[PDB]
Amino acid sequence: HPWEPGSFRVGLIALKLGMMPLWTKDGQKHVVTLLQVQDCHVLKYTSKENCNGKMATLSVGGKTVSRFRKATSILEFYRELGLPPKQTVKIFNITDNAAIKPGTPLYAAHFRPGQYVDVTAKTIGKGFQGVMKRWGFKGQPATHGQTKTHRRPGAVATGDIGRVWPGTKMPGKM
Amino acid sequence: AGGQWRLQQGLAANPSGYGPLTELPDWSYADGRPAPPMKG
Amino acid sequence: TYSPLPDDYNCNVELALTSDGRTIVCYHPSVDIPYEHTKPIPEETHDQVLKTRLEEHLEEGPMIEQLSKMFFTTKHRWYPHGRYHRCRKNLNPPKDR
Amino acid sequence: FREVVETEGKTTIIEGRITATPKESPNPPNPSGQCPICRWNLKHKYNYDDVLLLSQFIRPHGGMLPRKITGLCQEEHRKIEECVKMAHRAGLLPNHRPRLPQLNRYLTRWAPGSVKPIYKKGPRWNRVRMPVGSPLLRDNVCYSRTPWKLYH
Amino acid sequence: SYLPGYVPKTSLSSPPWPEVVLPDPVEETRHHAEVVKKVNEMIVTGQYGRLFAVVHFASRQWKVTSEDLILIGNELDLACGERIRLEKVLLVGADNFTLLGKPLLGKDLVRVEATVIEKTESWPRIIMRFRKRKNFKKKRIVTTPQTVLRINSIEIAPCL
Amino acid sequence: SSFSRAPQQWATFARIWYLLDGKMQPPGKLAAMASIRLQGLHKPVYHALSDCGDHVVIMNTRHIAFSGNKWEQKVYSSHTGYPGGFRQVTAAQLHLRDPVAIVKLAIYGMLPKNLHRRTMMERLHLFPDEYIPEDILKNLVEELPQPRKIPKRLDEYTQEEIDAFPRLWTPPEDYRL
Amino acid sequence: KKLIAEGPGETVLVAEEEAARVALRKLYGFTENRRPWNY
Amino acid sequence: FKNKTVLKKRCKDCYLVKRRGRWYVYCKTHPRHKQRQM
Amino acid sequence: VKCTKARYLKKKNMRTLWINRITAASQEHGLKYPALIGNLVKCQVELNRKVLADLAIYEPKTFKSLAALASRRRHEGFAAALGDGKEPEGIFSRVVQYH
Ligand SMILES: [Mg+2]
Ligand SMILES: [Mg+2]
Ligand SMILES: [Mg+2]
Ligand SMILES: [Zn+2]
Repeated sequence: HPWEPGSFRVGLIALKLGMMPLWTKDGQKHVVTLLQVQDCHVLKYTSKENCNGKMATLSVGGKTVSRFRKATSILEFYRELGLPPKQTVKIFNITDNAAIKPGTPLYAAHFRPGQYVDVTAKTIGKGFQGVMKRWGFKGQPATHGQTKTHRRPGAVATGDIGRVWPGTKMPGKM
Repeated sequence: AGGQWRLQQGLAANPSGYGPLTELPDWSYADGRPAPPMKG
Repeated sequence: TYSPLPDDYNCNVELALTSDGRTIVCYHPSVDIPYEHTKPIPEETHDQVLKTRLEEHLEEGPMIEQLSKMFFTTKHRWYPHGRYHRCRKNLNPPKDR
Repeated sequence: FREVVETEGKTTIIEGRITATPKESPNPPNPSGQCPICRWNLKHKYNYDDVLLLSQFIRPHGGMLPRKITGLCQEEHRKIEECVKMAHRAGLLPNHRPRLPQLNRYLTRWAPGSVKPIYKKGPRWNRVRMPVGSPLLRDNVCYSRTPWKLYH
Repeated sequence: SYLPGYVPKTSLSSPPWPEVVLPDPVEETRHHAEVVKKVNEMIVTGQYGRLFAVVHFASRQWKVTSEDLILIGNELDLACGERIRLEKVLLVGADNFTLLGKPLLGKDLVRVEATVIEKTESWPRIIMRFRKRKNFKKKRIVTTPQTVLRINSIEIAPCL
Repeated sequence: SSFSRAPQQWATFARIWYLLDGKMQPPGKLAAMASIRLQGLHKPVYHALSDCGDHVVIMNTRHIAFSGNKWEQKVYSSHTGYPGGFRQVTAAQLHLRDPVAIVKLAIYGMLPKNLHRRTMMERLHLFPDEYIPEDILKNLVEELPQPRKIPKRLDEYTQEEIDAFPRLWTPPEDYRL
Repeated sequence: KKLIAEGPGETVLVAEEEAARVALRKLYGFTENRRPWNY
Repeated sequence: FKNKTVLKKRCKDCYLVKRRGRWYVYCKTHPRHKQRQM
Repeated sequence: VKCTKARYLKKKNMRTLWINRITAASQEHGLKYPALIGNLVKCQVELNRKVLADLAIYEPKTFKSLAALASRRRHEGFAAALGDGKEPEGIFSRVVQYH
């Protein structure tokens, strides 16, 4: 079916290779990331009734990997579908008119220049880090007699409260 | 319950006070003999 | 014809008094459930299908929440207790009647 | 009653015509009564739900009638005007929706939009209790032993 | 045409509950007589089965039947194995009828018989009184006497 | 009786699926009756330790009405747990967002504050509309009546009632109206 | 079109067999509400 | 505009009414006569 | 001390659950506990709450008869409220005079 107002389109998954520059007609520079798409097959379709959600949903796979390091049920699913495994399988909300059959590859031609997009992905793992470089606190000075208190958070909360408010910024996995 | 009603009728407000519910003997011999009075 | 209560569900009740009026008597024959207020009740080629043996076992959370939904209760009472309570529980309790 | 109509090319004609005037019943239960409530024994025995008589003291758009014409007491007039506000707010009178080019509700003294919400309710001894009904119907006969609780 | 006190039908023009009227006293006396007659005739024929009766005893009430045990928290001065007739009864009930008094039933109508089975001292009950930071600490042990009866039989008289 | 032990015990301590229609009824009253029946006071064998509750179903919770401007001034208030997480919402907005939560919180307040409260509240069932899943409109027993009465509309009042109700006064003819 | 006994039960089979038991008790006269033993 | 517990009509054109839950006093000729009820 | 002090609490708790059972039984038969007890006292039946509860449990027919009695006594009391004297007193409202 053709595009209609308010409709949506299934997304996809890509693989970040790196960054490189670009230049405009005005001589202006724009950094730009490259996103590579190896296989990016469709995996599953659902009805908005089955899902009981606001909108229908599809499933898309990422990269093909070893068929050996998976679960038996997942391998059964991939076999009865016909495609190899995929390490990531993400979900895309979509209208019903845009229903796509499984086993269909998603090439990079879905998008075009002069277009806007959103991208979701996992962040760089810095591990357990300090309150300062996690949240952006000033810390404490170095000289003037600071006794082993340089990168501490300082105070936390008041005295009458007798506790700590949930959602407070303290060190943790970043 | 019903204490004031019993009072205006002429009976004890608490039925355990007096009347046949408490004054009569609560046990007698099966042969028909009268039991001794209760200490109450 | 005056009735104190609807005599159509448990028993047909009537009161009465002695001639002196010192004792009350009640006649309360039970009700007969009408018939009208009732309801009626409700692999071929080869054998060994009679086995019909299927074994599924779930893990803790899913099974406890399943049977809790099936008995209409919470998930808490299903978790096991400790040896303290298990051994404090009286095993041969008294029973009446 | 009279119906007026204003009607032609470059000319217009305004005309008022009499209409069928209904009448009361010929047997007033309580003579020597100057107000209808006293003539019919309806001084403390009406409410919002019994709208049969309320329909008599209203305009088709849903407007209240004047005391000078209706012949009622001041207290009874304010009683019935409040009661008619209650009825309209409950929505029992759909045919009298006034003039043109969501929620169930009942027993509402004041208007819904005007009232501000109580972002805080005080303690037991100075609580902001919610109004219901009106002191006007407080004199209504209460078959129950407890009185009407107007402020929740 | 309308009585002065007449009123139209409204929400509260009349009470909310439904109007009611009591029957005629003569017909009601006839009904009482018929019911008493049939009850007496039936219990004379012997239609009933078990009999559960209420009894005021030891300053409190009980529901009892035949072949049932009962405990009382006092001493009666009755040797074990002895039989007694209980006088006070609030009512008596069978499967199809019941007889209740105003307040209690006549002596001639029923005969409740009970046998003594056991005389004991109650299990040791403890009475401790303690108050706070005033070395007020005190205890006492009590073993109240208690007697066990068994209701052996109940029978009613046709008198009515 | 003359019944067997286990079947008699079962029939006595059995649960029952009650139903009541909340269309133009007050959540307070309907929730009060539902709560008493949930903890099981209605049966003479009530005891807290004995879980003798019964399953309850409310119907048309969306079509309930308060008395007064409660839709506007009644405030359901809750703290999420974070700073500034103190939220207040009128009954009207809370009904728009979840038409069941009103009756739910009503019963949650009516009920005692024991650990059996959650069990009884999950026994209870709620549905804003005249529609029910198969099993849970099949395995029912009885529909108890409503607490209050529905006042009738002028479009509902028949003609004979109207012409029986006497007219009260005679208007003057000379009046626009 | 006349009832002799009713029986409660987990299932319909248990209910009907219990009703049969009740009717048998009623016919043989060993109902729980029978005359006690006379001594 | 100004809020007073007790209201007063300065000029005949001042007219007092009851709007959105409170008493108001409006005068189109003298807008400074506008007066809210606290 | 808690074993001592729990005795009167036992008394009160049992009285409360008795009265609650009785209120429930009356309300499912169509009556309320206050009127029920008042009517029974007026009709001269001294059935304490524990036996009332046991009766309502084990023989609902007799409890239904008691509820009918109480309701009839309520209606007789209403007729008396209409006319205290100048009328024949209720048949069940009649009382026994002892001496
Ligand atoms: Mg620094
Ligand atoms: Mg140092
Ligand atoms: Mg340093
Ligand atoms: Zn002005």
